Amino acid sequence: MREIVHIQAGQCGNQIGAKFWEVISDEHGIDPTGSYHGDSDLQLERINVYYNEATGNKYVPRAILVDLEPGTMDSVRSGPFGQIFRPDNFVFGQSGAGNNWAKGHYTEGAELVDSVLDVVRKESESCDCLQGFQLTHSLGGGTGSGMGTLLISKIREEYPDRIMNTFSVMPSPKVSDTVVEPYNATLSVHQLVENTDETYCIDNEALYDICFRTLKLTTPTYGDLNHLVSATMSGVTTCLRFPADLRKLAVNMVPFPRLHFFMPGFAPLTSRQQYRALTVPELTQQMFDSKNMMAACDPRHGRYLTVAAIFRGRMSMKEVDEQMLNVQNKNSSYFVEWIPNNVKTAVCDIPPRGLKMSATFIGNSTAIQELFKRISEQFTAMFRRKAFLHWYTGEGMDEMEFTEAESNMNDLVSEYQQYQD
Amino acid sequence: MRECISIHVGQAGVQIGNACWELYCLEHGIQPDGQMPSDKTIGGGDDSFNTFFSETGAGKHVPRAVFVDLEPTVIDEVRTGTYRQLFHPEQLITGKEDAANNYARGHYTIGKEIIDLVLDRIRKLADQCTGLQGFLVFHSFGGGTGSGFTSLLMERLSVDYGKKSKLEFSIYPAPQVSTAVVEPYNSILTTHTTLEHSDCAFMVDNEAIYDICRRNLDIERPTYTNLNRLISQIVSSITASLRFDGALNVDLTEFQTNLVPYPRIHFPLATYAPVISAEKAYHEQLSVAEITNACFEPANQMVKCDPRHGKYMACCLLYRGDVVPKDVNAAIATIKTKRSIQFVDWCPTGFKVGINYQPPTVVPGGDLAKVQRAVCMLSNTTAIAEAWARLDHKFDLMYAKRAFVHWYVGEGMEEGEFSEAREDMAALEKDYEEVGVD
Amino acid sequence: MYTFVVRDENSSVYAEVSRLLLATGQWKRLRKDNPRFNLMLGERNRLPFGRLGHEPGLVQLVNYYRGADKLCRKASLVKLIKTSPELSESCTWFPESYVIYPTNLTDEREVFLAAYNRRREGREGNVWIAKSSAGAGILISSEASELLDFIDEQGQVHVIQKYLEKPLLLEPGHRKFDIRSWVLVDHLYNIYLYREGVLRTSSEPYNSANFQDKTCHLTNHCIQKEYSKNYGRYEEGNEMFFEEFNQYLMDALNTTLENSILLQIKHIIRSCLMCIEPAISTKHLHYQSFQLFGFDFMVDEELKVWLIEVNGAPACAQKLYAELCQGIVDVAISSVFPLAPTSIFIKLHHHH
Amino acid sequence: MEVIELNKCTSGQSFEVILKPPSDPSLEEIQKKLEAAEERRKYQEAELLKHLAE
Ligand SMILES: Nc1nc2c(ncn2[C@@H]2O[C@H](COP(=O)(O)OP(=O)(O)OP(=O)(O)O)[C@@H](O)[C@H]2O)c(=O)[nH]1
Ligand SMILES: Nc1ncnc2c1ncn2[C@@H]1O[C@H](COP(=O)(O)OP(=O)(O)CP(=O)(O)O)[C@@H](O)[C@H]1O
Ligand SMILES: Nc1nc2c(ncn2[C@@H]2O[C@H](COP(=O)(O)OP(=O)(O)O)[C@@H](O)[C@H]2O)c(=O)[nH]1
Ligand SMILES: [Ca+2]
Ligand SMILES: [Ca+2]
Ligand SMILES: [Ca+2]
Ligand SMILES: [Mg+2]
Ligand SMILES: [Mg+2]
Ligand SMILES: [Mg+2]
Repeated sequence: MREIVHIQAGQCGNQIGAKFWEVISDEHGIDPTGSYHGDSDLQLERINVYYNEATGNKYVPRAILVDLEPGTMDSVRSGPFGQIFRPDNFVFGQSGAGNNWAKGHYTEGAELVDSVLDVVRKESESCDCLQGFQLTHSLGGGTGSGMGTLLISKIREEYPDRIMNTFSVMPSPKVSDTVVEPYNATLSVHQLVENTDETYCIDNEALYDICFRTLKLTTPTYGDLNHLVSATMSGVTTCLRFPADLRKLAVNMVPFPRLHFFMPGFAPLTSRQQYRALTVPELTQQMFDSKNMMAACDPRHGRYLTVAAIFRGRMSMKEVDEQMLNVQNKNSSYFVEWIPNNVKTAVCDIPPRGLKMSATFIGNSTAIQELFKRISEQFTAMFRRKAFLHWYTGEGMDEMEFTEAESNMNDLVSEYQQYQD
Repeated sequence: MRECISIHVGQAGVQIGNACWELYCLEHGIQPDGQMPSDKTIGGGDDSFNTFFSETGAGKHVPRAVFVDLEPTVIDEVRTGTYRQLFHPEQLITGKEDAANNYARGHYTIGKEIIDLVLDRIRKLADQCTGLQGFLVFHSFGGGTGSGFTSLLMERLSVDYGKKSKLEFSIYPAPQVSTAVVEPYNSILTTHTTLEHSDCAFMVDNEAIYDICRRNLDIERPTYTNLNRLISQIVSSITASLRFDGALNVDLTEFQTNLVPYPRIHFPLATYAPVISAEKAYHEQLSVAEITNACFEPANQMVKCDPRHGKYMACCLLYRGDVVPKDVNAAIATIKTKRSIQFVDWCPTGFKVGINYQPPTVVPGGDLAKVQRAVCMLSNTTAIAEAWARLDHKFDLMYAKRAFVHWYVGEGMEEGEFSEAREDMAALEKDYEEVGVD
Repeated sequence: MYTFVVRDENSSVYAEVSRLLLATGQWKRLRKDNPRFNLMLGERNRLPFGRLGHEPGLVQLVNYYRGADKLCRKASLVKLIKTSPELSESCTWFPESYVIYPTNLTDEREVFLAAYNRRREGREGNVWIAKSSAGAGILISSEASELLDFIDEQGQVHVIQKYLEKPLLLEPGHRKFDIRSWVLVDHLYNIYLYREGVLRTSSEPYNSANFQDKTCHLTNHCIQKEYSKNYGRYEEGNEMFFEEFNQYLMDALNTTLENSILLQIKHIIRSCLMCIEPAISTKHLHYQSFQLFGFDFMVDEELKVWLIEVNGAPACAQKLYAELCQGIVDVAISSVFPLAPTSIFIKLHHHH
Repeated sequence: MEVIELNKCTSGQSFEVILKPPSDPSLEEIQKKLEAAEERRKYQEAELLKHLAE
């Protein structure tokens, strides 16, 4: 009984989190009211990892919904699987965060953080053996970025020896709400560099290009972007929900404590020629292709420290090994040669809803430094002129704190750069 | 009669332990409920099979075994599997979260908290023995429990049972069946701290078992069940002398005597033949010479290496089935004139031979076919040092960058224990070279 | 797309094979420490054989046979011949040799002196030659005292073997020579003999009354091009190829190179390689091996061929690099890793 | 090629063929190692909490 406590904070965090519980609830045969109605025991084997079992064989997700304004979580409560969440696990304010990291982390968020931790403590205490935590949020806003990182900090204080895992949506000027996103993202990345064991970097620009160029969606929406994040979140967690361990995963994926920012990938990504079968070579060629990755980083600009793949569906496991060992042995210049056998492959028999077989890609690549470089550049472009700083200094923050975040992220890039050589 | 307590540590040791004890029951005519009709002394006796099974007043034959794992999902199979009735609950010990492939986590962090409990359950088994021989310890090199808790258990066993022999069955890490990148660290950490505490250790390279399963058994993608059943045949061959009437390797002390002239060099190479697919229409039964000659084919060694370029310090031939000494010597003579068998000048050029007339037992519905005769060769070649070289090299690649080291330091291990352990393996590699090279 | 790694930058042969492999556009070279390779052009000394053939899903091939040093070492070759029933001690094509350890260190000092005293007493030609693998350091002499005292002044194992006092001398010139044959053995242990050989000739007239000046007795390409004053006079670079040497044997001796010499060469090549096949074969191994060999022969005035030594890392004649290196890729490398004639070799069939 | 020490019984026999003649830490010290690593874990967690408290 290795339980995971899930937390979703802010607009992005709850909208992406909502669809995640909608996707896996479908895979485990849980309907919108928590009643199981599947046809396979594999669906219930690892069901307690993400679900609590209530009276009457009801399964309630182990999720804590957090936000500083009531709007988004009212949507979740009214959405498809809204009724499946525990009423007491909705913790929210009324002031909002104004896309301000200082408001979510020091002022507004600080007033609300304790009531969230009471709910976390309530869920952890009822866990037979808590694996760790997973947080979904964006870094470019205020609540999921500012307060999200405040939560991670207070969770690591109370549970220092539990794994802290996040799915983090990185800002991008292409799909950007406010100009202060570089500020909020830079301030959060430093928190994540210190207090998370694994962070899956999701770039809205990558999610956009996939929806535009690959999926052929003329006008992508946030909903379309979240469908990709749901499908990815379901893929990376397949090892945890079906017939392994968060700490075991971290051990084999993270060779250096600060370089724990992953690039995920999904395959297939077909446009509506959607019924055609996808051979194992196609799953493998696409899964490693940059166009299938959501970090908006060209892996051919760096090197993989470690790579993990999960294949879902009834396929030729012998042919899986042949194709994976073909991508490695045909591009080994992009894999560091000082970590032997740093490419691992796993198979799961249950495919996602509506796919005969799929493949999820998880890579610890030094190409991710390109993401932090872009953020660092946008940060400096405004900070050199102190543009929009008054929004943050008005919440008690000092310019010194910005100068440090800048340096912290530039040190992070220097660290990635040295292992790429 | 002297008893042998088997200890299974980690997932690899528990599942291999499960496969062996299943085979032992099939060999000794013991049913899943623990009953043994052929045993006419109800609730007692000092037969050869009593070295591995105790008896209750109710005629139950209980393995002298302890299963230890830091996480419970693997032992729970034993608790509810076919042979759940053989063991009582005190013999099955499971924690709630594993060592996460982290040696330091199994040796220090978790091991510290569970070591005295294991020693207490083992003491209970020892209290049923009128003359305990020692322990057989099954574990993996790569797992965090298999490596980290095993080495702590060996250190304590040397304290609590100083005059008892300890043998290992160690699973050498292979990328084809492992998803852990840090197993080279764990393998070298545990070999370092276990070396002075183990009298004789049988390494099984998962890479070897895997190809034997693909090649001889035509299993395109073998599973742990396939590997474990094959591994339990070799284990059964190696422990048969302790469980059956005989005169060769009749107690654990005789393994070091016949196979280990130098204490540090206590890693015999195991070679088994024949392995025949049960799905075959029907195989031509191989002769004593043919299966003996197969013992010098790299393709059926438990560790892939080239004995033609090492030196033999010892050599045991353990035959099971329709074999008479006349055929053995005929095959040996023919093999000397053809093969490359160079012994160390300070060791005789001979072969200790043991024959057990009962042919190998095979689990029904298994993968191995029923053969009329089989042999398992135990030879102490310097050629097995290749396995240390390979493993030591992978260690060096990662340790040069300190990759993954923070995970061990974070559990309380000092970084110097890495270099101290690597230096010990470098010495171990030097010993093999001083012995087998001119 | 196949991958190979280079671990011997000083290999003129495999520098060409590597150059050719890249030219096919279907071979990709990797860093010398990258384990995910199909082909390894390995180092001469301490090649890590124990690390080959352990990469999942990679058929790995190496250009050296583990154990061939038994054949390509002065003292090793002598012990192999004297202790192998296939070669026996009465091997008729290998000069009477003895392994002698310097007195500052089994050893055949006494056994060499017995055969020496026998020749001295029987009025027979008693001129021997001392040499070792640690040479560029050779000594030719008819006195046993000088031979043994020369090895003690050194500190490595040496070998004393009979000096062919009646070598076949080319005319005009009255000059010694040796024959270099290139033999490629593939992963299946087929023995291919390069149709092209070279005679490394001495540009100085052979002089049997003065072994002090070693420029007319030693036919090494470096000694002739350094201490010989007639270098390149009769043939370019003191190198005569089989076409010229064959025509000479017809005009002078009324015989052919095939009948008078090549039959014995092919016989000697087979005998040496078949002997060690059980020890070095990679038939049932987890990796495959091939290797190019340089066999060195001497020919006496009776047209009897003698084996001098076997080089495990030989170079090639400048004019024969292209053809031979291509042959290595064709039969040795592409036979295992095919790509998307009239062979240059002579298969020396044998029983495996 | 000599055979020696031939032992026979109902379930088998064993012998020896020769082809050629020839030519710890105490319980206390373990506890110290374990308690030292536990002390290093406690110190590292104190620095983490001290960091978080700052
Ligand atoms: N032959 C064989 N090898 C196994 C088996 N189970 C695991 N292994 C190997 O053991 C290594 C991993 O060690 P595990 O035994 O799984 O780890 P552990 O001992 O349970 O320790 P933890 O890290 O706490 O889980 C890998 O190389 C596996 O291939 C098995 O049943 N048979
Ligand atoms: N027993 C012998 N009788 C006659 N000549 C001999 C001889 N041993 C050596 N030589 C001469 O020495 C030359 C080769 O020497 P050797 O091969 O032993 O040294 P080496 O190995 O450094 C040269 P390489 O390896 O390039 O052929 C030949 O040209 C030959 O003329
Ligand atoms: N993929 C995705 N990104 C979003 C979504 N909503 C907001 N974002 C991104 O998140 C950032 C804004 O943060 P937001 O979650 O709205 O702020 P918060 O509610 O205060 O935490 C911007 O970079 C947006 O592009 C969403 O539904 N999906
Ligand atoms: Ca307020
Ligand atoms: Ca009894
Ligand atoms: Ca001891
Ligand atoms: Mg918003
Ligand atoms: Mg385990
Ligand atoms: Mg030479």
